[PDB]
Amino acid sequence: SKARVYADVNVLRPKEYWDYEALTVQWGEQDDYEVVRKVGRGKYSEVFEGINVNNNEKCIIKILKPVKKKKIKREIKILQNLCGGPNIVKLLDIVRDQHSKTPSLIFEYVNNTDFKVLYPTLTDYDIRYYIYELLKALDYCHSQGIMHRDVKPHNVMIDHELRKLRLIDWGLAEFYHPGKEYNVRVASRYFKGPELLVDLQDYDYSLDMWSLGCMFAGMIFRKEPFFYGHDNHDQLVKIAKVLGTDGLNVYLNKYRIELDPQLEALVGRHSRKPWLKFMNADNQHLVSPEAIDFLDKLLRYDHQERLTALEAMTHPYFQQVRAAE
Ligand SMILES: N#C/C(=C\c1ccc(O)c(O)c1)C(N)=O
Repeated sequence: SKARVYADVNVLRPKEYWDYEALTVQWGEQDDYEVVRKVGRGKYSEVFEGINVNNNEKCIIKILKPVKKKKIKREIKILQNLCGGPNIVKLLDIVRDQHSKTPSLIFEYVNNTDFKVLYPTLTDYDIRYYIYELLKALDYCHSQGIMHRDVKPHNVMIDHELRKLRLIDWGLAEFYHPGKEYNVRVASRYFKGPELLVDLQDYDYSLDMWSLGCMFAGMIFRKEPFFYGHDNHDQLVKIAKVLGTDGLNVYLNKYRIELDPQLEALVGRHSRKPWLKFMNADNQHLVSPEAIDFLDKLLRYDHQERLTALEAMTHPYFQQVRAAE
């Protein structure tokens, strides 16, 4: 399998563009930035609202938990490549504590409203608009040869007053190289594509479009997360209990993957459930024919059949957002 778009971006650029192991970091000044308050955390980082002591402007201090130096240069190299891209978080500086050489990444600050509080607030138009702003970031980073591999609401910062969106936490992002077999232990479980759950390792940018579809279904159906598996086997069962197992079988046969017998028995056999079966009084105002048609074209087993980010942006679901632009 091979990406249908942007497959050659890294082939044609000089090796220094994608050769992140060879990057040499020019370290800033650790004392330029002071922690104000903790803002977030994850397996690999703690994140703080900071202040730039020179201009007194806010910033984000991302202190990286101890990991292999490779993962560090990878995130830095990707952030440098994407800086200036539409709705990509801007890496401002890189610093380290002198005694322990623990590195910190400095970013612009987004006055985010956490999605668990923000999303139930959003109007139908607001959903269209913010998903459109996210699509801009994905099309750009795909066009620059990079897969984010961790799309989820936790990684989309939104200042709802300024209507500003940033795609954050590029610590799992990776360069796309046609034919390369990647680690399927990426993304967060509820947003892993089927390709990750059946150990199809030569995936591509289209993985991010499944994750986006999961996010989007969660928003319009107000079912968060939309596919709620307990572990990685269960997560595929939950998908197959919606898309149907017939579609799963042709996917597996087309890319010549056999499921593990334990996983195969767990999936069983299920007919496809139409998207309207998730509508209720609460989400009804958000579930129009165009939203459904758009969601249907993201959540396909076959990663080659899903919309690209560029195609998604032209879907008639977004026509009113494009017209405002
Ligand atoms: N949280 C948070 C925020 C920013 C951020 C920026 C880059 C990252 O890699 C990251 O994990 C977080 C924020 N509210 O602006």
